[PDB]
Amino acid sequence: GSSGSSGTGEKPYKCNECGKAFSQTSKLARHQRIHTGEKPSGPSSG
Ligand SMILES: [Zn+2]
Repeated sequence: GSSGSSGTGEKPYKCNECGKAFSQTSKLARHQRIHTGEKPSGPSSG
């Protein structure tokens, strides 16, 4: 019913690039890696 699981709390460590909310900082970074253009891109995603 609801788009994804997004409860309440503190998600200030969200990706300022795309806008993804993670549980912790370590998670955010591990993701921001896809923004540095280092990893091998695949499908079309903004
Ligand atoms: Zn991002």
